[PDB]
Amino acid sequence: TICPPRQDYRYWYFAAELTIGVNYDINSTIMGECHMSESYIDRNANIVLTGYGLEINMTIMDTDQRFVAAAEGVGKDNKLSVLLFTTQRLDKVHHNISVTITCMEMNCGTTKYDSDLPESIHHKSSCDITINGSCVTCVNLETDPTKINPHYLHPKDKYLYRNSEYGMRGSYGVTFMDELNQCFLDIKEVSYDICY
Amino acid sequence: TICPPRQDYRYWYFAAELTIGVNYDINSTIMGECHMSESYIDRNANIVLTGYGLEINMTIMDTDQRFVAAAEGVGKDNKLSVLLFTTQRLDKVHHNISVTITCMEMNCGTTKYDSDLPESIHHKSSCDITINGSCVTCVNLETDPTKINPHYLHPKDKYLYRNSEYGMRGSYGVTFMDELNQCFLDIKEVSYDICY
Amino acid sequence: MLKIQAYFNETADLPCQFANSQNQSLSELVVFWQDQENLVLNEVYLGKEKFDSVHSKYMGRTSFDSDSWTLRLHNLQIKDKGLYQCIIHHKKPTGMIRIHQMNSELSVLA
Amino acid sequence: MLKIQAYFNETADLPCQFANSQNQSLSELVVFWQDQENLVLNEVYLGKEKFDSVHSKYMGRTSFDSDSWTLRLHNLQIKDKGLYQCIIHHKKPTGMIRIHQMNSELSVLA
Ligand SMILES: *[C@@H]1O[C@H](CO)[C@@H](O)[C@H](O)[C@H]1NC(C)=O
Ligand SMILES: *[C@@H]1O[C@H](CO)[C@@H](O)[C@H](O)[C@H]1NC(C)=O
Ligand SMILES: *[C@@H]1O[C@H](CO)[C@@H](O)[C@H](O)[C@H]1NC(C)=O
Ligand SMILES: *[C@@H]1O[C@H](CO)[C@@H](O)[C@H](O)[C@H]1NC(C)=O
Repeated sequence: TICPPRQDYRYWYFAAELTIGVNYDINSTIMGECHMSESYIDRNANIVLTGYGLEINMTIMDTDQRFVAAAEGVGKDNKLSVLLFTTQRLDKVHHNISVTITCMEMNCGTTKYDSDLPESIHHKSSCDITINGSCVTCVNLETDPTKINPHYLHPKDKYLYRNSEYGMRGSYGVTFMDELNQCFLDIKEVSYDICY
Repeated sequence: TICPPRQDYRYWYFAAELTIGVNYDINSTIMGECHMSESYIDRNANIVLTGYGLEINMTIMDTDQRFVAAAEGVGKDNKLSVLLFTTQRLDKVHHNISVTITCMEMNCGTTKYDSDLPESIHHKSSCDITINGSCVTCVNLETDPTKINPHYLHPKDKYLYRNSEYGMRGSYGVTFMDELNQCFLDIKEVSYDICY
Repeated sequence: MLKIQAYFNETADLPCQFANSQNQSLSELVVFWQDQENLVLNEVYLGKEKFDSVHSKYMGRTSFDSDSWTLRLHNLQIKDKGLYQCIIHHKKPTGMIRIHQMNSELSVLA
Repeated sequence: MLKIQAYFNETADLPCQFANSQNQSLSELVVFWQDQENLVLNEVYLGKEKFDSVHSKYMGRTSFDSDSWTLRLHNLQIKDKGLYQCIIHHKKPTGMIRIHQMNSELSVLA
């Protein structure tokens, strides 16, 4: 339980998801747009994935997990859903998270938001969100999801697990428009091409 | 809003158009004649595109835009229409413009015109035109056009936007022959091959 | 974690147990109650009830209480069993941050 | 930014509001009024009216005024609704530079 393996490529997956609602125009998945880089070296898990017009930089503090892979898709009304697959869960401690969304096309800018999301669903963890640019209208982050994370359950060889205990899921959210709760739903024309 | 991205190639376009009426003979588009070079480094946008018999050197002062691409076509009665696609508009300030048209085939010469065009349609911006040679009979420049800029709306992957507010369009013009107003019309046998 | 059972065509109450650690007021907060299809039920915008998006079926049937933070729903039906959510938002000048969510489930005799 | 409405088969006036910041004279400037098909209506070449290109339909039906800089057009028709332009050129020794343009739109009862 103490250690993670530190392998090359993982046959065993997990889940954690988020969705960004952006105002410029996205039509459909491009099958090869996403590109991700992962790291664990510092004791904190981290993943920066650059996609359709923004780079998402996510970090977990005191994690004992490392992002194995990710997937990204586009739905209706200019939403961008990114699923993140981490290795395996060794403990229940409700880590903090830090996410920065930087707009790299059609609305660049300097920082427009630097607050923290309380997440009083259980009120144990806090996420710090930093947005560079103006290409954001909604941000939702679901940690330890209970929905059907697997896209095309399952890739040819890998095995995938998903949390089934309500006490561990957390939801962080921030919106600038009016009442956009449940910013998007999973099973749709979403194509979900693998993020690499 | 503050910044432009400074990317490699842009999926997001805009518009600004012009037409040069030359006296030597041009039949039809050659599908690969144009060649353009763009720059932004100095704080001022610039594009020099060399084509059928003349090089057009356009520059925008205090712009916050960079020329993404261009297209060029030939119509009836020896006209040459060049469309210019810039990244995106961050502000409404009515920039000045500087354009030099240099004849490189069949009428070369030294400078024959070095005045400025007032553009009292709103009377806020001024363009400085310099013509080297004698291969010009009309010059028209429409900034922030409202017509159907897109040729073959739209290229396979790119997205394109066009101004729809009358208060921002400007028209600069200079003619040496007699009453050649509206020097040419868009939708015709114009082929509009991409400028590169 | 809060399951509510009601007798046939009985009335229902949906609470969502907001701790309110900061001791805030309803004028600086907004609340939505929504069903499993994402259709809204009621809304208290800055403290005043708004009915700009409630589907007709839910119009008037819901009532709100200040001290108890509970939604009272009448006229139960066999087909109204499902999940319900209490999303609470804090309307700061910059934007709205979600500071509470509670899932509840209700079922009827069959 | 100037829309003109006229009663059925009423007379029409097209102004184009030249500021004339430099206080120039009509003899050093030329004015064209043109319709949406680019066919000319009237022309004041160096101050004297010229009618070398007006289409017969527009011949005579138009009149000009010096102080008001307005084109008076008679005999409106249901099919004459559309856009019109006041292109003003300054005839320097070297060339003509466009120093004013004003779009206008006119419609008729239907
Ligand atoms: C990702 O974010 C962390 C801190 O949030 C930062 O140190 C790191 O440089 C970022 N990565 C990139 C590629 O910008
Ligand atoms: C392994 O078996 C499980 C259940 O039988 C299945 O979900 C999974 O896709 C299988 N994986 C492979 C690589 O066969
Ligand atoms: C384009 O014009 C600018 C100034 O108008 C000049 O500095 C530059 O050298 C020109 N480019 C070329 C290729 O001649
Ligand atoms: C994207 O969709 C818009 C409208 O649906 C369309 O105009 C554009 O051509 C599309 N672009 C691509 C690459 O599909």
